[PDB]
Amino acid sequence: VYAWNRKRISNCVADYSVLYNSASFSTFKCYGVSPTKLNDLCFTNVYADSFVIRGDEVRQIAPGQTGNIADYNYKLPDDFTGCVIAWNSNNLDSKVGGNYNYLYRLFRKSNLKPFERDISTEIYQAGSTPCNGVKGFNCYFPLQSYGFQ
Amino acid sequence: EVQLVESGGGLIQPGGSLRLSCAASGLTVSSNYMSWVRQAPGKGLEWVSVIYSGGSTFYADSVKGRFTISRDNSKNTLYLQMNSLGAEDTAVYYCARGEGSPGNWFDPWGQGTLVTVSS
Amino acid sequence: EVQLVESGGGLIQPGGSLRLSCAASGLTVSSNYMSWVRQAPGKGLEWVSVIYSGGSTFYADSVKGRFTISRDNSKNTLYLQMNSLGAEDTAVYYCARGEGSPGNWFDPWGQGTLVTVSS
Amino acid sequence: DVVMTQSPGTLSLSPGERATLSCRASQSVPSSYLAWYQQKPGQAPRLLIYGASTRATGIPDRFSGSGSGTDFTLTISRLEPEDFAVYYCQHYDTSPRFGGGTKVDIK
Amino acid sequence: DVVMTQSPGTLSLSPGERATLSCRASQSVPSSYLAWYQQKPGQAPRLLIYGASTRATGIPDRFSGSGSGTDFTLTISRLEPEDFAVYYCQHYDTSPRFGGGTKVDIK
Amino acid sequence: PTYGVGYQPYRVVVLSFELLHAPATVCGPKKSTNLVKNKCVNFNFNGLT
Repeated sequence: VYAWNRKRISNCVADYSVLYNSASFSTFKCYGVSPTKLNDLCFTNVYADSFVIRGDEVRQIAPGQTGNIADYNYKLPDDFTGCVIAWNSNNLDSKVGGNYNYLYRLFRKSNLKPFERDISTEIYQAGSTPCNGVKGFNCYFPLQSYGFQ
Repeated sequence: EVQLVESGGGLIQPGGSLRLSCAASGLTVSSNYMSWVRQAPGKGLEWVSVIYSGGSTFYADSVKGRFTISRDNSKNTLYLQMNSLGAEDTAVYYCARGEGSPGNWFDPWGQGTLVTVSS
Repeated sequence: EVQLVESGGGLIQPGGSLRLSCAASGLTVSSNYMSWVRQAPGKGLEWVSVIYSGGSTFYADSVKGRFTISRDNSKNTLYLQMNSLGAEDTAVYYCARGEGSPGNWFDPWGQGTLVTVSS
Repeated sequence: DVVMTQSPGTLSLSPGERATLSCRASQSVPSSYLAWYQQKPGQAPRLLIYGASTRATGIPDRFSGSGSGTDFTLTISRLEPEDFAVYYCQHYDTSPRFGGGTKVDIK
Repeated sequence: DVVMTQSPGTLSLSPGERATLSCRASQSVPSSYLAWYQQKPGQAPRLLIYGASTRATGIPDRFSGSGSGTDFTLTISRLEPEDFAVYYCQHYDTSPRFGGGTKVDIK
Repeated sequence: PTYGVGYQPYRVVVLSFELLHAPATVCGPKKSTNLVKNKCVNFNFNGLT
C-alpha cells in the first residue's frame, strides 16, 4: 500500500461491463460516476492504482477518509471521481508461516496529499535527538509488515 | 528522562467542561501518536481518544461529540477538552504515546489525573 | 492624582497567552496616546506598542503578529494581549501616556509588571 | 470487532509458583496485535509484553507471553510478592480494545 | 531609521561633581525630537528632559540638556547620591527609539 | 537645511479624478497625428471615426 502501483491507461476502448462481471468483488463503490455510465463516457486518461491492505482498512479507501492507510500510505481526494474495488486475497497473499512481504507506512510527520506515493525508508525521528539512520528509542523504522496468514 | 506529567483533573459539575493537559519530556508530542485512556474507579482500562502525528484525531464512541484531542508543539503538550461531562466520565485519565497497535503500543504512561463529576 | 496601575503579570508557559491591564486615573485612556514599553531583566528599554486616541494601533517588529493593544473607555483601562510568548518576552512591561515624539512624550509611567516565560 | 476475555477474574498463588493468565479471542487475532500490560495499585499501567511474545524493556525475564489465534497466555514464573497487580491484554482491530483484567493475589 | 548611541557605559563621579552623558546620532536629528529619561533601581523610568533642552515638571534645576544634530548632552551639575540611576536618550523618526542607557555611579 | 532626509520638508501633490454621472469637463492631451490628404486613410475627427 505504501508503494501502491499505478498504471496509466490511454488510447484504448475500456470495456467496463466485462470488467465488472469477471470476478466476485467484496467491495465496489463509485463516487461521482455510476458503474454503468462509464461505457458512455470518454476521458483523457485513466489511472489504475493497485495495492493490498487489511480488510478493516478497506473502509479507509474512500473520499474524506482518515487513518494510517489514508494519511500515510494512500490518500484519495474529497472530490474523487472514480471507483474503488476490493476483494479478499487470503488464498493469494497469505502464507502458513505468514506473508510479511506486504508492508505499510506507520510513522510520518504529515499526511499524504491525494494520489501521493511515499517510498521513503528513513528512520522516523520521534524525539528531539537526531536518529542519523540508526533505529532505537524514539527512532523507528517507518514501515510495518502485515504478516498475513 | 522520558516523562508524561498530567494536570487539570479535579471536581467538575455535571454538564460542565474541563481540559486535561499532559506535558511530555523526552519525546515530541507533534511527532508521535498520543492517546488518552481512562479508567473508572474500580473498573478496567478504556481507550478514550488518539491523535496522530499528522494531525488526524479519533475518539471512542462513548466520547464522540463531547471530547476533543489537541496538542501544542511549542509547549510540547497534549490536551483533552471534555464537554458535557456526566457521572460516567468520573475516572482517572492517562496520556500515553502510541495507539496499542503493532509497533505503536502505549509506552510510556503518565501518572494519571482524577476527574470527578458531581454536584 | 494621576496614576497608572498595572496588573496581569506573572508566570506563563512558552507558547501561552496573557493579558496585561493598565488602569488609568487622572487622564482619559481613549483620548490619549497609550504605549507599552518593555525592559528585559538587566537590559534597556524597548518600545512594544502604541494606540492612538483615534484607535489606530502600531507595534514593534519584535512583537508584530503576536501582540494586540486595546482599550476600554468605560473602565478607562489599557490592555495588551500577548500570544505565543517566548523566552525573549520575559521582561517588565510599563504603560505610559504618549509616544515619545515632540509634544507627545512618555509621561506618566506605571510602576510596571513582570512577565516570566518559563516551563 | 474482536472481543477479548481474560481469565481467571482473580488468581491466588503462593510466592515462587507459576502464574498463568489467559486471554481468549472470539476470532483468530494475529499474535503481533496482542500485548500485555501490568498495573500495580495506585500506579499507571506498564507495558509488560508486546507482540504477544516480546518482553518490554526493563521487564524481568520471569514474565513471558505466548499463544496465538484465539488463545494467548501470560506466564509469571517464580511469582514474587511485588508481582501483585492487575494484568490486561490489549489488541487493535479498528480501535484499541482492552481486556477485563486479571487480579493476581499472593497467598 | 536613525540609531542613537549613549556614552559612557558607566560613569563614576564623586558627589558635587559635574556629570556629562553623551547621545550621538548617525544622522542629524532635530533637537525637538530628543528626550532624556531617568530610571532609578526598582523604579519606572521618569521623564527628565524633553526637546533636548526643556526640563520636565518637578525636575531639579541641576539637570540640563543641550546639543543638536548628531550630538546631545545631558549635564548633571552638583551630583548627589540620589542621582544614582540609568539615563536613556530617546527619539522618534518612524517609531520610538531608546538608547543603550548610561549608568551613573557615585564614588 | 541640515536635518536628515527623514526630517526634511517634502512637498506633496495628490491628483484625484472625480468621475460622476455627468458630462466630463477635463480630458488628457488629445493625440492628434499629422493630416494626410489624397489617400485612403482611417480618419478620426473628435471621436467621429
